Amino acid sequence: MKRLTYISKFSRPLSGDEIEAIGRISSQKNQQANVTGVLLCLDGIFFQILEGEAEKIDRIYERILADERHTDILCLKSEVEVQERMFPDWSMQTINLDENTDFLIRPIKVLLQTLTESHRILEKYTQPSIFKIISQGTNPLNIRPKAVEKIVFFSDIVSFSTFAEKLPVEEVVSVVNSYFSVCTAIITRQGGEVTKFIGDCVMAYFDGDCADQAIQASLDILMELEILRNSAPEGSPLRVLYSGIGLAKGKVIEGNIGSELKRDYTILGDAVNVAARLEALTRQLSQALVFSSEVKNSATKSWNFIWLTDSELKGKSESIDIYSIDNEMTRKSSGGLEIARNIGHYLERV
Amino acid sequence: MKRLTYISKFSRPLSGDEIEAIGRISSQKNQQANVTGVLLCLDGIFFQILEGEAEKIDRIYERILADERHTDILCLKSEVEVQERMFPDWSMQTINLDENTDFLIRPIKVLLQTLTESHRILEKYTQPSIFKIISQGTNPLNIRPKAVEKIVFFSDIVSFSTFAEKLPVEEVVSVVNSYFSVCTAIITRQGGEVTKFIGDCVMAYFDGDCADQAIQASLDILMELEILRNSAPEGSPLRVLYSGIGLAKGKVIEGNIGSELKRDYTILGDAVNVAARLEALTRQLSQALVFSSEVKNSATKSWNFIWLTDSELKGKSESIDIYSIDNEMTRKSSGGLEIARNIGHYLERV
Ligand SMILES: Cc1cc2nc3c(=O)[nH]c(=O)nc-3n(C[C@H](O)[C@H](O)[C@H](O)COP(=O)(O)O)c2cc1C
Ligand SMILES: Cc1cc2nc3c(=O)[nH]c(=O)nc-3n(C[C@H](O)[C@H](O)[C@H](O)COP(=O)(O)O)c2cc1C
Ligand SMILES: Nc1ncnc2c1ncn2[C@@H]1O[C@H](COP(=O)(O)OP(=O)(O)OP(=O)(O)O)[C@@H](O)[C@H]1O
Ligand SMILES: Nc1ncnc2c1ncn2[C@@H]1O[C@H](COP(=O)(O)OP(=O)(O)OP(=O)(O)O)[C@@H](O)[C@H]1O
Ligand SMILES: [Mg+2]
Ligand SMILES: [Mg+2]
Ligand SMILES: [Mg+2]
Ligand SMILES: [Mg+2]
Repeated sequence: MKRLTYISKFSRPLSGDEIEAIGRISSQKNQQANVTGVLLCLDGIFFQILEGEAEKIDRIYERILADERHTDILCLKSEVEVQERMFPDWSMQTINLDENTDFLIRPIKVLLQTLTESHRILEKYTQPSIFKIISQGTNPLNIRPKAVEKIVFFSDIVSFSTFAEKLPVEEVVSVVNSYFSVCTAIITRQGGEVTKFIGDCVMAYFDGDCADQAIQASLDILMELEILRNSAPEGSPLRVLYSGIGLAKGKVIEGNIGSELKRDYTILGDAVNVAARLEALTRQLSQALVFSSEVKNSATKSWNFIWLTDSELKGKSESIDIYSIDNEMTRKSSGGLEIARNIGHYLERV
Repeated sequence: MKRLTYISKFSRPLSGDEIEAIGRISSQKNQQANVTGVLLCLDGIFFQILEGEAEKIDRIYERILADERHTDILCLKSEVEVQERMFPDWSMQTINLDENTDFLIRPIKVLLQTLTESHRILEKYTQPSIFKIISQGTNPLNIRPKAVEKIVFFSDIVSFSTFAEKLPVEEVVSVVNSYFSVCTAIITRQGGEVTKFIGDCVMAYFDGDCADQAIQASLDILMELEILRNSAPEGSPLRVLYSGIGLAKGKVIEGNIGSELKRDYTILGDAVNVAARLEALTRQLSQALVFSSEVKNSATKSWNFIWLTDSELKGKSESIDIYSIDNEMTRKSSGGLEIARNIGHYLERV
């Protein structure tokens, strides 16, 4: 069997009658599918366990994911190879804890509430990739470090210190958060992983054989930022939000790095500084995207590559050749140093 | 009144008789102190709520913190100004959920277990400072960004890429984690906050008026690393673990920075790059610690300052004067570039 456990938040106020009505329908349908489980609610949070044959469970879960009456859905546990039903008598038992007043329940309710509030806050400070691992039955704190080949992505905002000195603090933070949201959505869609924010820079990585997807993410980010600049409100600082991107490939160490108070599951190795140094080169070029020959040679599609005969990196073992993509964007960009001048003059007047 | 809620982990296996024995004693003592509450256990995790007069609660809690039968104690909620008792009949009610088999309890137990396992894992990926705020009744996700004066601390491991290429991956990670633990313990003891790990670098900050404490942390870190080098086992890579430290002071923005998938409560501003650039200068000097004139001039004790007439920073508005502390360590260090040579030759033979 399969057994799923998830929690979610009310999308809107729901009465006890409305909740009982959801239970009735759930029971009617689960009974037909030979599915059992329990549904609990407390102070605007749903908890549910559902168990049955795998295909049927996936179908039910897809409908539940589409239900507009809850949101912020998070699967806490996905058990496959289940051997015995936990609630064999219950097609769907509904337990509204708001309305319960039993003796021993009362202290458990309070503990359940306090832990849930805490857990839903921590979710926002922790990586989604960590939760997936937990829900698959693995404790990520016990994963051993390993050497692995990756593509490292590094981006940073051009002349950001100008923002921080000409605008109110709420507006500065609003710009960086918009930049970080744009990058995360695209990188995640292309199969990559944002692993660290560093001031105004984004560090992310892709599998060692995904150069195509890292290149595609980079071009889509740059295109998304152009669209944002041209459609921003009059006087918006987003009109002068520009980025540079660098990509490198190499063997890195992946694992739990940190102290006893706080760790991250992240990567370590020379490819990280190489991507950082490449990203910094975009400040002296019209190209907003540069990447190493190792990335270029690992790609499998016929990209419009251009070889930049200006490889003047530092801290490189034996120097590396540098490439970019030649597209309309790059040919119609006025150069990194002139853009920093343009940012100052514009923000000095908003 | 005051009401405390905490969770903890069994330090060792405990029988149901042993647990009931803890309850008996708790009841006897809480009754004398006019304290009430509840104690629950499940699968080796304690949960407790205790409520009463504030001074008495603090005293009870200090004894509980010293009890060697549980560990990993975390306060989830500290309520002051409480108006009504939650458990007025219960000096200390003990509820052993392992032994419970009531109808409606069973599903709640399962949900409580799953959330607790998840919560105790996320704790290790999130900053302790976040939990303190939550336990005081504030949701940190709703704190507004603010401009504030801070001391920024930046440290990094000398010639780390040599470690990563000469040693097995488990040993590389073990070294960086030891470095990060040494720094965190000292910085936290001096009232500072480690906010980010970046590859092999530590970023931390202190209040704007705590230059003395940031300087003291820096000297204690360097002294702790020397002691570690000289007492490491024969052939240990820790014998060639060296660090550089840079400190700067300025106005930064503090708040929630990130995307919708993941944010950090951290800082942003020019003082961060200034401390980074200062830290990098230690690679060309015998000094392992350098800091800006703003830090020097903000300190209130009579430190053995030395003015370094070599201020050749880049990206600085109008250049800055650079200082260090002249002590035995610095005068008996053979210089940054010779140390990187020494690290390679030693690790090439372990
Ligand atoms: C908290 C919550 C839990 C739900 N649990 C179930 C369930 O266990 N089984 C089910 O078939 N539908 C469940 N639903 C409802 C489905 O989302 C969907 O409305 C229903 O399956 C559609 O049935 P219908 O096509 O007959 O109207 C749940 C909805 C909510 C908000
Ligand atoms: C989970 C756990 C919960 C406890 N709760 C209480 C409590 O509520 N009140 C109390 O006085 N001692 C409590 N204790 C025990 C104290 O740690 C300590 O042993 C006791 O107060 C000492 O009493 P004594 O000096 O009479 O031996 C608890 C211990 C554990 C492991
Ligand atoms: N610009 C960067 N941004 C983020 N992480 C970086 C950056 N540069 C390096 N790292 C990380 O730090 C690790 C160590 O690189 P670093 O630049 O500190 O070199 P090093 O060999 O330690 O020499 P140094 O003596 O200059 O500190 C790298 O493996 C990478 O994981
Ligand atoms: N070495 C660094 N390590 C960590 N964070 C840094 C570092 N340098 C800068 N930052 C953070 O990034 C923010 C932006 O600094 P950055 O170096 O990107 O300057 P900038 O004005 O954006 O110019 P550029 O066009 O060179 O990117 C700084 O305010 C600081 O918060
Ligand atoms: Mg920048
Ligand atoms: Mg930057
Ligand atoms: Mg280093
Ligand atoms: Mg480094």
